[PDB]
Formats: sequence, C-alpha cells, structure tokens
Amino acid sequence: DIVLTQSPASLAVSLGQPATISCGASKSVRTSGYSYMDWNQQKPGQPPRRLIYLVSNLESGVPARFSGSGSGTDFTLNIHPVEEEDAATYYCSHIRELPRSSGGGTKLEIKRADAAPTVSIFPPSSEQLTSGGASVVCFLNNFYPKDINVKWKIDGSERQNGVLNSWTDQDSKDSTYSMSSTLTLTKDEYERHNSYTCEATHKTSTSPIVKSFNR
Amino acid sequence: KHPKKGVEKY
Amino acid sequence: VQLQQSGAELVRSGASVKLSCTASGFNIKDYYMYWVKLRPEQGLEWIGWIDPENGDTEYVPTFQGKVTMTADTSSNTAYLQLSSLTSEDTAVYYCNAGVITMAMDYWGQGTTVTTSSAKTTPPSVYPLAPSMVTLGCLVKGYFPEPVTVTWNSGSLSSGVHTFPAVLQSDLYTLSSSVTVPSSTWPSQTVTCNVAHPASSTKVDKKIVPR
Ligand code: NA
Ligand code: NA
Repeated sequence: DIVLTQSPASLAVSLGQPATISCGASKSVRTSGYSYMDWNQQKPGQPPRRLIYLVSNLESGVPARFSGSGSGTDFTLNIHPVEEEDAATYYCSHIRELPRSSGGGTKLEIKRADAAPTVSIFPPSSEQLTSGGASVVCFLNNFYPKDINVKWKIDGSERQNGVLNSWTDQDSKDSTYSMSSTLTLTKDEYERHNSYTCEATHKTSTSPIVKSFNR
Repeated sequence: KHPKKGVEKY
Repeated sequence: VQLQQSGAELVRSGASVKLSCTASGFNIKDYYMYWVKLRPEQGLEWIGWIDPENGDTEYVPTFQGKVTMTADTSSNTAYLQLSSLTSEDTAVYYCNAGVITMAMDYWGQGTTVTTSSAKTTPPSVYPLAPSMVTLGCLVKGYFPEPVTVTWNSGSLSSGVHTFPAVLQSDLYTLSSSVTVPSSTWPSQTVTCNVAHPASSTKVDKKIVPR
C-alpha cells in the first residue's frame, strides 16, 4: 500500500493569516491519465467532508480561499485568509491504487488572544450523597489556549486519584476551549473533609484560578 | 475512454 | 440532500451487526457508496465500496472476510455488515456517496459501534447549583454511550458547554454547563433534559437553589 505522509501534525494560525499543509506519496499518485488525490476536513464532531478532488478541483460548497496543488509524489492544500470555521483535521487521501490510503491528519487550531477560564466549583448534590458516591465538579470554560493544568486540593493537600478531566474541541465560533474536572470520592471520605479547591494553572495569570467551598 | 474502477462513473 | 446512517450500536464480542445508510434527494446507483472507519484518536481507515448498479463490491485486504457490503436500490439504502466482532471494531463508521464523473459528494453522519460484553445501565442525573451565572447537571454511571443533554428542551443552547463522556468504573460519566444571566435564574426555571435512547430513559431535572 501507499504510505501518505502528512506534514505537519499540528498547525495553529490567526484569523486572516495564510495556512498550508503538505502530503507526500511513497509512490506517484498519477495513473494512466489524471491523478486521484483528495483532501478532506473533519470539523469537530462532524462527518468528514471532501474539499478537493483530483489534486485541484474544488468540491461544491468550499470557499474560493481553499486551493490544493501538486503532482506525482508532492501535494499541498492552501488556505488564505483563515477563518474560525476552518478549525478541523485535514486528511490527504489517495485513490490511485487500491487499497486507497490516508494521511495521518493535520490538526488546525485557530490562534487567538489569550483568555482565562471562567471557573466554577460544584459540591456533590444531596441526591448523590444519599446513594454513597460524591462527586465534586469543577467547570473551566472559555479559555485559550488548550494547555491548562488543573489541580485538586482537599483541606490543603493535593489530591490525585479520582480525578477525571474532559476537554471540548476548539469552538468554531468563539475559538475558545472548555474543560470539566471531576473529583469523585466516597460519602465517608467526603464527610471526613472540609475544604475543596479546584486550581487552574494556565498561561494567563501566573498563579492559579482557584474556585472553592467549605463542607 | 474508460472510468477508473471504483473511482469514477460516466 | 442527506445520507442518514442508523443509530449507535452496542454488541457483544463475537456477534455481528448491520449498519444502514439511507439516501434522500439522490439515488445510490449514481454513486459508489464507500465505508470508512474512524477509531477514536486515530486515523481514517478505508474499508472499500459497493457499486449499487451491478452490486460490485471491493473490500480492502484488511477487511476481507470481516465485512459485507450490500445495497437496496429499491429503498435507496446501503448496508455494511460486520461479522465476528472484536474490541478492534469499536469505532465510528461513515458511508460516503462519492463519484468522480466523466463530481458531487455526500457523507452520512456516521454510526458509532461499541464492542462490549457489558450491560445497558441507565444514567443517574445530578443537579449542579452554585451579571451571569453557571448551572449544570451531572450524568453519571450510564452505559452504553450516547446520552444527550439539551437545556429547556432546546430553547437554551447559547452558552451551553457539554463534554465528551469519560469511561471509568466500566460506565460513562459526563456533564453539561450552561451560563445564563443571573436575572433569568432562578426567576425563570432552568431545566436540563437527558436522553438515553439505549435504556429508553428521558430525564427532566430542575436546577433549584440549594
Ligand atoms: Na452519465
Ligand atoms: Na481507524
């Protein structure tokens, strides 16, 4: 099969600036006639979409801003200017030989003005305590960039087991990310402590944002 | 001519 | 102008399942229906095609004897049967009506197949109460995925954050935030709706102050 080598793996661009991704075929993707090279894009949690077929032909719907180029072993996809709604994973796909083959992906981040997470902490609810579990939920919304570190303190001691984190994909519309962190204990260990603290360390403030409650 | 198998149709 | 694929599937290690992909606004003998596997935090694998005009099929060597493509050009539907399932078959499966003419192209919204020998467990829905203000609900310990959270039955959607389910204890846990102006609440009820088709459960939950 043909190894398709997408470069780079990751790409962060400001709105309005240009963008270019590369694709290398380990063989020429020109049959006898035209060259069956395609580009797709998967906007976050959406089926993939085909942008470009046959190296250069724009697929109905794609804006004039996109264009792809190449021949034989080398191909690139161009954007310029870049916009919010281009956030996605780009794939080069070849059809010159069965089995047809796919690049590894190129992940497109919109780079924007840094923004700090809006944070809130939520004590376990009564309804849950009655059942034996206790979960402290901390929401960390609308921040940029993605890399963010979250830390839980129970009565002043760092705590590491029980914490599950989950990130949304980059928001096509406002270009921020968002995060849940969730400290799950047992009702008795929850009752044994007093102070619960969720601390966001991000590139924004120096020291963390820290939401908290007592009891 | 002739449409590449699996790929193209008239 | 839509391909619709069938709903999410949970099925045992060993069984078979059948995925459907139904067109509207074109016929599927004008295209090749392709199938494409997306393992979560990995690449698209191509599985092959069916030409619903001669019922020709071609599978990729990795999927032969694992995969059966069929098509019903009478109800304009394309089929992908997967056989003797394994953990490696846990993925999302898209059908693509696609053809280079001598073009134009459609994608289905995809079908999530989950290979587990575990059991349907409905969620527990927990309320999350504290310019503007943030509210949420916690959806804990259900199985399989998905669940869906809307807010006030869809009317609220602006400033809703809803996170990918995470696996732990062999069930999923997720949650949703919604941020409203603190005049709107609690002066006007904020409710979160939770659908778990797999257990046929629906939960409305009001966010009252503590
Ligand atoms: Na024709
Ligand atoms: Na895959």
